[PDB]
Amino acid sequence: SRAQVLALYRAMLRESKRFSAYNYRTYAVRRIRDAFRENKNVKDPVEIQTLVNKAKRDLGVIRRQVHIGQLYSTDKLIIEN
Amino acid sequence: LRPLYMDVQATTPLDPRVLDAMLPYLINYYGNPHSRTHAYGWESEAAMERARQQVASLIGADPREIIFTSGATESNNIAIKGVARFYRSRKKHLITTQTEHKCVLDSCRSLEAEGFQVTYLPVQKSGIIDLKELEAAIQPDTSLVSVMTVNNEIGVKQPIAEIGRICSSRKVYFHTDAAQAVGKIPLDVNDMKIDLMSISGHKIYGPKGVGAIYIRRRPRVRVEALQSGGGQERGMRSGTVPTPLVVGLGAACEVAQQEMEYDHKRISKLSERLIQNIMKSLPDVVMNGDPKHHYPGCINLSFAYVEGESLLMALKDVALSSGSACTSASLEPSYVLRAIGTDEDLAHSSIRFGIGRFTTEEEVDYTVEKCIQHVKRLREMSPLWEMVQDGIDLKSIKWTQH
Amino acid sequence: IEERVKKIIGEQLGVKQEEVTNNASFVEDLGADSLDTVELVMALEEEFDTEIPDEEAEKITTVQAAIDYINGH
Amino acid sequence: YHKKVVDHYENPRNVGSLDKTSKNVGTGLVGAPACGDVMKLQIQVDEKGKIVDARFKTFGCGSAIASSSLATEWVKGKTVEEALTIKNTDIAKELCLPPVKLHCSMLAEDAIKAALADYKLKQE
Ligand SMILES: *P(=O)(O)OCC(C)(C)[C@@H](O)C(=O)NCCC(=O)NCCSC(=O)CCCCCCCCCCC
Ligand SMILES: *Cc1c(COP(=O)(O)O)cnc(C)c1O
Ligand SMILES: [Fe+2]
Repeated sequence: SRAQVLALYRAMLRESKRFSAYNYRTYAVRRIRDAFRENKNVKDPVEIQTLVNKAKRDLGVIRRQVHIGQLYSTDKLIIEN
Repeated sequence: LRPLYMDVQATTPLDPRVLDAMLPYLINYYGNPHSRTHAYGWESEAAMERARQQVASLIGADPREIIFTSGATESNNIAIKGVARFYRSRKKHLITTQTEHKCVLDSCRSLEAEGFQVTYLPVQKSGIIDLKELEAAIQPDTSLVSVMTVNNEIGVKQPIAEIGRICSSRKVYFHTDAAQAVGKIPLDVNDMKIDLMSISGHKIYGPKGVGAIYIRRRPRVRVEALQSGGGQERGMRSGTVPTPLVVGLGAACEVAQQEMEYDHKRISKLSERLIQNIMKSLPDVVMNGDPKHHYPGCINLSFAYVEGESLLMALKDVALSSGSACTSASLEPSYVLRAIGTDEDLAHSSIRFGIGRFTTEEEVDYTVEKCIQHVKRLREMSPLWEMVQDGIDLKSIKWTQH
Repeated sequence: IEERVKKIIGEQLGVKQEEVTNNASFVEDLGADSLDTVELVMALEEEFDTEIPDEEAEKITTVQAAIDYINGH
Repeated sequence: YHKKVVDHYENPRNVGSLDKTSKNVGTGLVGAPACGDVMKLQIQVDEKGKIVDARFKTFGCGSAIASSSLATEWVKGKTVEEALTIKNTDIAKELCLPPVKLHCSMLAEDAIKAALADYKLKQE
């Protein structure tokens, strides 16, 4: 499941970098990084499978919300220059 | 280009997961939750029950103890006025704090106009009530005690567990305003001996116009309903329960329950960074409120010899708030700062910094840098700064006021 | 191009510029696990506009491999 | 956030101080009772009675700073008699201050009269 987890991590990062709002993008990227590094040493396959299921649900939520946020997008923050 | 939002105490951005949960009920599942005959009503009711369970799980209560409101203002009104009116026959005394939110205070003012006696407990310089005054202020006809969980202006935490123990030992109902505390610090109504609790959706990254009130059922505390109608929400809050709003509130409560520990660590780190960076650069900056019992998300700083409206105008790229009277419609200074004993010279210079779930290190550094630069500039523009630098303290040198 | 790749690798992997030699392995030498490798590959895609396939992303296990994929494309 | 107040608050206009010990310098230090807005105004009436230099220092809201800078700009280049003609109504309309910020203009007017007064007192 090493390839599956890495592919899911890559997909989530790729989709989260598409968040139009600065706050949502930064939070999503940082949270994905921290959550994947926190469960790095998890050995129970049941726990791993539960984590992957939550990961796919979060991926679907992120995809939908990124699309919604680009349909209704505003100006960038002063810090984004 | 939009400014940076550092005003989480006023309101929060909607969490994307919360909006994701809401959207099916804003498009497809639009039925009235109180419809008993068709599937739209059944699905709306099931969503409402799930949200109620989520809120109860967050605050560690039974779902039957959760009542959905339009916000923490309505929840505070229901708690204060309903408890006061139900037990009017025997109990005619109320105890609250001078630093409570405007809703609780104004409710106490209305009940005083209705013939109730209200005691406004003073606070120490730390912003924390002293428990000896609370014990001495309890009368045989005291019905309700209202103490803020986390202050919305200075971020000071009150000893909720000790206050609840005192109230339970004296057979007095205890209500706490947890609008700034829910989802940010651990809360358990059973261990804290809380009888009533107010929850605000838009303080926890949920929807606006939604809220929750917790009413304990064992032992039972009774409230007289303030909204009259069909008896929805067990007869305490009539009217249709808005399904998207309560669904969003439940989703926000679930997200907070899942993310509280991570959020608290991040926010503590960022708050320490902001405070230390500001203190190590600008002299004569002090934090309003006791740092030992302080929620790191809400930081209130007073920048001596600079006024807070001018500083707010300087930091136009940052969205902040101040307790200065120059920012009020009625020119009313912050009563919270008056209560904590801040001298008149220094509460005109308070700035409230807000750090939350969506605050970045990038933003904190920018805010700190701009604050340092503009405070130095405004101090170079100030005459009080010259008086202090010349060695003539402001207490011994005067000018013609008026 | 080689100058930019070294800077990107040093910034993403959190190592000094001198330690990034052309034959240095990301895991063995620069001290990075699979997650950092994924982030490094993604960063190489943002800095140089391209879409590295899964096999080509997997084959990038050293600084020389990274310098090569960008110079070729 | 009227542009006229924002304009005077940014790009500071005649911010500074003058020599208090100088004979031809009049210092005006006043304050507001409601909020604390404190402006110090100094006018240098040199030569044959003309305010050539004027500087101000203000602790207060953006409206107070704008009013003080506007007063400093206006009081420059005229004799002391012409300076007393400045009223709070002129500053209020120039800055288009809201009704809540009415007191700001009167404070700046009080500051000019005070300096002119200090100068005449030291002149005898
Ligand atoms: P590399 O060193 O070769 O390999 C690294 C990995 C992690 C693949 C390896 O150490 C491994 O296989 N470990 C076993 C345990 C494991 O892989 N756990 C990961 C399970 S998935 C996970 O951690 C869930 C993450 C959920 C993130 C949700 C983020 C939501 C953000 C907000 C959205 C609005
Ligand atoms: C914001 C706030 C309120 C008001 O809540 P609404 O949901 O806007 O009615 C009440 N109490 C406290 C402590 C607050 O911070
Ligand atoms: Fe003011």
